[PDB]
Amino acid sequence: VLTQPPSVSAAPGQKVTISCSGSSSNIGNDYVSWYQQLPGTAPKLLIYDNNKRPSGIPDRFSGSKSGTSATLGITGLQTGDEANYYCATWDRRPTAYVVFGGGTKLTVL
Amino acid sequence: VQLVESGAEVKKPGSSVKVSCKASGGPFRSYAISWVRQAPGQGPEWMGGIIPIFGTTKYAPKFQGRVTITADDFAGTVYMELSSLRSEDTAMYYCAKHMGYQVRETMDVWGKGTTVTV
Amino acid sequence: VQLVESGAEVKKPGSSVKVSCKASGGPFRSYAISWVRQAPGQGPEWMGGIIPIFGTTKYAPKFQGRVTITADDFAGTVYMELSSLRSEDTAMYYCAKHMGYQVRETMDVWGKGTTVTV
Amino acid sequence: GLFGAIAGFIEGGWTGMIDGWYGYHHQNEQGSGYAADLKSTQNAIDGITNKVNSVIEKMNTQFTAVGKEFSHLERRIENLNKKVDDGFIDIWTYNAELLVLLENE
Amino acid sequence: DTTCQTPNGAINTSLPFQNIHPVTIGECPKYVKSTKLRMATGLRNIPSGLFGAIAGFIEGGWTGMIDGWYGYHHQNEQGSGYAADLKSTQNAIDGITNKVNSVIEKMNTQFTAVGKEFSHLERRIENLNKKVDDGFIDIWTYNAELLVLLENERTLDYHDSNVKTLYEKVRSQLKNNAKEIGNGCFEFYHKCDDTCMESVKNGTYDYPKY
Amino acid sequence: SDKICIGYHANNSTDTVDTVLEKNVTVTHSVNLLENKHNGKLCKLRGVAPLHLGKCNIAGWLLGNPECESLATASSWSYIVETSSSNNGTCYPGDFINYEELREQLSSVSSFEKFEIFP
Amino acid sequence: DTVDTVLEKNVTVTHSVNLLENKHNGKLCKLRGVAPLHLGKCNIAGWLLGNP
Ligand SMILES: *[C@@H]1O[C@H](CO)[C@@H](O[C@@H]2O[C@H](CO)[C@@H](O[C@@H]3O[C@H](CO)[C@@H](O)[C@H](O)[C@@H]3O)[C@H](O)[C@H]2NC(C)=O)[C@H](O)[C@H]1NC(C)=O
Ligand SMILES: *[C@@H]1O[C@H](CO)[C@@H](O)[C@H](O)[C@H]1NC(C)=O
Ligand SMILES: *[C@@H]1O[C@H](CO)[C@@H](O)[C@H](O)[C@H]1NC(C)=O
Ligand SMILES: *[C@@H]1O[C@H](CO)[C@@H](O)[C@H](O)[C@H]1NC(C)=O
Ligand SMILES: *[C@@H]1O[C@H](CO)[C@@H](O)[C@H](O)[C@H]1NC(C)=O
Repeated sequence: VLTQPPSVSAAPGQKVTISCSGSSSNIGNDYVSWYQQLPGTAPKLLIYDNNKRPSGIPDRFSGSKSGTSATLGITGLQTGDEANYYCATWDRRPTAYVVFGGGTKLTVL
Repeated sequence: VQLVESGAEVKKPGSSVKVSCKASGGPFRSYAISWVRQAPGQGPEWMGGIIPIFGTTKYAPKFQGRVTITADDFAGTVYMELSSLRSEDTAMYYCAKHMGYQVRETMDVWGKGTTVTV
Repeated sequence: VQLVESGAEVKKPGSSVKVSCKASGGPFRSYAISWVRQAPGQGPEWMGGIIPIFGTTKYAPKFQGRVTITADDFAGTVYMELSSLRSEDTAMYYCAKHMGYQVRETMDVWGKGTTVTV
Repeated sequence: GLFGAIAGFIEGGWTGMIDGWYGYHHQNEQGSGYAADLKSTQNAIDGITNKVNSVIEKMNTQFTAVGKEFSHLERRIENLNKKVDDGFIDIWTYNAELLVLLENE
Repeated sequence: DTTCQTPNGAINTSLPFQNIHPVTIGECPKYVKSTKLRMATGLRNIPSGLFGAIAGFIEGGWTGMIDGWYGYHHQNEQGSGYAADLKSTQNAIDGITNKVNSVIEKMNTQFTAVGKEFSHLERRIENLNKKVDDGFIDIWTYNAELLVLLENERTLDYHDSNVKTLYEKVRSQLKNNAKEIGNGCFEFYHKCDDTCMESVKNGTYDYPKY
Repeated sequence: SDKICIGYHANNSTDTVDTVLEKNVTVTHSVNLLENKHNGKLCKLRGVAPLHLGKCNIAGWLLGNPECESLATASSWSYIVETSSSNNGTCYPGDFINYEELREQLSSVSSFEKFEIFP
Repeated sequence: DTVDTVLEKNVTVTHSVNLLENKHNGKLCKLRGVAPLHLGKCNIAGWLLGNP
């Protein structure tokens, strides 16, 4: 199971980083995706293939992975970016299955 | 591509509920389809998915034994049925499509969802 | 293959004349078509030609700027239009077909021609 | 493609070759340049024009065809006439679309 | 409760053809006099062509590859195993689904079509109506059968070519560091570990290094 | 000496297809485009029941045959069903003028209202 | 210009031809030098019978 900090807060116009830490069975040998979820709406894909962005996502969202921990970075923080951010991976050893992160609440001031 | 689910469901403990998901476009698809649920105030959870042409189905070990995913190809519909329903099974349900023909972590299009209540 | 032209033309200085050439067989050709004129008591002169499928047109430097060659493929017709007509433009005109799809010196089939007078 | 040449081990085309479909590009001490191949291009042009002509000649030209009038006590024959017209139109539409779809491939 | 009705019974289906009754009420599939109409989507089954790859120099298929149509089998000091190829399988799946959708969309649905009644002094128009019905039925049956027959052959040749293209790619990558021993396998002249096999499969084999 | 091989898929399916060059070819996957199954019942069309005449026909239904007293209440339907044993039409011998035209006209009617034109 | 194939859609090609016509001039015009007969407010019965 992947673990993230429960909550991060910052002033608008700043840069924030959210960490997704797992083990060698989930993150250390497979890619990591990053999703964004707004209240009342289904999760929206932000990052795939650990650094790639789907069409329509602003440039200010970025991602990376270093060993067993992935990171998601948001610059130019706005009021509309206050949402829940999740990390997902394809755990595969006993029986492969998608695992989501614990969740991180990003609060803007 | 647009994914639309059925209406809200309110049932009783010990019952069985079958939900459906319909995708726009041609009846035959070249991408896998998975089912994802979310509890109130909780993160999303993944039950399982289905693969085109090959037809293999994969399920999570938590829901293994009481979830069934089928597909009607000529109607372009995918059904998921949950049995031995309990109190904790109330949740918010989505059908999500993948980028390729294999089940993976990358779901790029999600539906609006439907609510299941006990 | 038979190439036929339109009727005789008598016009006025400063006018514009459009002539046509029709080839027998299938509407689509596999050979280029050129236009050749002759003055009374003089040798033949070459204006330009058109290439099948690609549609590129080539013109001689003497007639460059006042000659236009087009083709109607479904009707199997080739049009050549001369503008800013003058006194010396009176001549005898032919449409000639080539052996291949490229414009070259080898024209193997010629039409009867038409006369243009000012 | 079925033979793996176009967009296969030859990834892209040349905009510098203007006088043909297939050709060569050479480079040596004297200099570099393109040059089209004439025999293969000529054979391809012959084949393609033959195909287009064959497609054209198999569809004959429509002559005059106007409608008819029926009274209020002749609904069965009116319905039969309408059915015949619609059936023929559908058949010919299907034929044309299928022919184009196959010949492109 | 139904949507399509025939004098013999109600039909509950989404298939584009039926052979129950020419008379229908509602939204019903097209009627053909056929008995079998099956469209192939996979390759030839050899559990144990125009391009000579399937059942050619590769004599049989693998039941150990379950996640794809074409792939590799490797064996070295670490161990052996199968692995499907994703790009070719994805392209083939796209093409096959496109073909099936194109076949489906070209045959429009059948609406209400019931018979007529004629008296004993109206035999000519009755015969004309019967002739029209029979002619249209025959034409559509012929069209459906011919379409299926041709598309099956095209699909089989498609798969046969897709196998050979991958074989040629892998052969080109392994110019002189491997030996061609037939049956679709190459034997390495050096030690190819797991990383080397991964690089071979990915498409970025380092020829000068080895 | 380390090896790599290229191959294809195979399973235990037994479905066969027909080709213009060969018959009964076993393939790994296939689909069926023909339907040949029904339920063998006359059933409602989108929530509306049909009109079953039974022993009567169109002439006996509209004229008011004494044997069709059960059909005097029907006012809406989705389609009309007749039987080969429908023989209660015009009891008094005679000719019905333009009967087939009346059938064709009624073949596109969904409901009517019956009122007394001359009390 | 793009063409459609049974295996793929919207394929850009170097050259192509169009086989369908969908343009007219929106007028009633003479057929080979002979003008039509326009009845106007009358029909065939009123034309032949001699309606006022
Ligand atoms: C509704 O239709 C039924 C038939 O489906 C009518 O019943 C039939 O009426 C005819 C009248 O000619 C009967 O034929 C006669 O039968 C007697 C029997 O003794 C025979 O002696 C005569 O020579 C003649 O054949 C016929 O048997 C009878 N069939 C049945 C099964 O009853 C009925 O009258 C019709 N009702 C109407 C028109 O209101
Ligand atoms: C695999 O191939 C892709 C294709 O471009 C390349 O980007 C990547 O670096 C390759 N990976 C390895 C480990 O060779
Ligand atoms: C093929 O094998 C699978 C198990 O691998 C089995 O479920 C299936 O019933 C078999 N099919 C036939 C036709 O025997
Ligand atoms: C194909 O198989 C069926 C069923 O066994 C058989 O009746 C038929 O004769 C076979 N066709 C040929 C050409 O052998
Ligand atoms: C082909 O292009 C047209 C025009 O842009 C578009 O409407 C259509 O959806 C395209 N077809 C496919 C299969 O994407």
